[PDB]
Amino acid sequence: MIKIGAHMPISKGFDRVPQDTVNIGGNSFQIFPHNARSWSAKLPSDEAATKFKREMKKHGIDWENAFCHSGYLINLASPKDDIWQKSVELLKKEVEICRKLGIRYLNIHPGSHLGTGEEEGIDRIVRGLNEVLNNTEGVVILLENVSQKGGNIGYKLEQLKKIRDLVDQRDRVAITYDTCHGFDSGYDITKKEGVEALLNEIESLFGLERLKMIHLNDSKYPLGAAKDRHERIGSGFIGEEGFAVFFSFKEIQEVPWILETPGGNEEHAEDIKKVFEIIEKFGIE
Ligand SMILES: [Mg+2]
Ligand SMILES: [Mn+2]
Ligand SMILES: [Mn+2]
Ligand SMILES: [Zn+2]
Repeated sequence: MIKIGAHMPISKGFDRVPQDTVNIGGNSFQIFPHNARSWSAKLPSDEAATKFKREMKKHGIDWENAFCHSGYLINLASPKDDIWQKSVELLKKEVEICRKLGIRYLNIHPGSHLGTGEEEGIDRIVRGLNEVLNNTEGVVILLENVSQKGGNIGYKLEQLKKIRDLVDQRDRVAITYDTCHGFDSGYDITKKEGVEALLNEIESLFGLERLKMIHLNDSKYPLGAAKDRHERIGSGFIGEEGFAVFFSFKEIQEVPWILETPGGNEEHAEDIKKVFEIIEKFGIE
């Protein structure tokens, strides 16, 4: 029923990810596309990509439940042309990594304008997305909501809509909702009226079909804190009671839930168990 997993390490190879996912009790995952520390990234070898696909098949992982997260360096809103250009080129490479692996989705944070203006930053993001999308095929870019820190763009869903609606290939732009980033920004999923408002907002701005992933993160801080410090499920200010409200909506259950909570595979296995404990304890249908 539930589509759930975690951000998984790739350091031992992409092909380990399907088994590792099953081993933590998941049926979905997110991975980085590389471990580059600068502006160039290698492709997986032919052998590595084939082995990954083989393991995906062996473990029966639904390809609609497998996601890449773009690297930490890319910033399509940067007012520094160096950074903008290098970001565009690395994002193209990340799309090609996804395409080689068969991954259908590449999730990005829109960017930060570093205090040079939301409108101008949105236009730079759009320009960058057009350069990437118009020179690649297949892969859909997911825009993730973020916290309101520095010059970040995307702390309100309206900002994601402004970007998406300007991109040429808007069918290749969809949305990821991160519960911690959202909670930081005033999206109060701890009350049913807050979840209803969130869903109404998604439906109006994008259509619900565009919600492709939820990043399921508790928060170390209260509603509105703008801190971006994730917490283990049930251990933060969203809490067991808040997640029970969020989980109760069928619209939410339809979308994969990907943990980005503190820790590694073992903590994530515990968090998946906690999610099911919450569903059971609160009698969620
Ligand atoms: Mg070789
Ligand atoms: Mn996230
Ligand atoms: Mn975060
Ligand atoms: Zn993210």
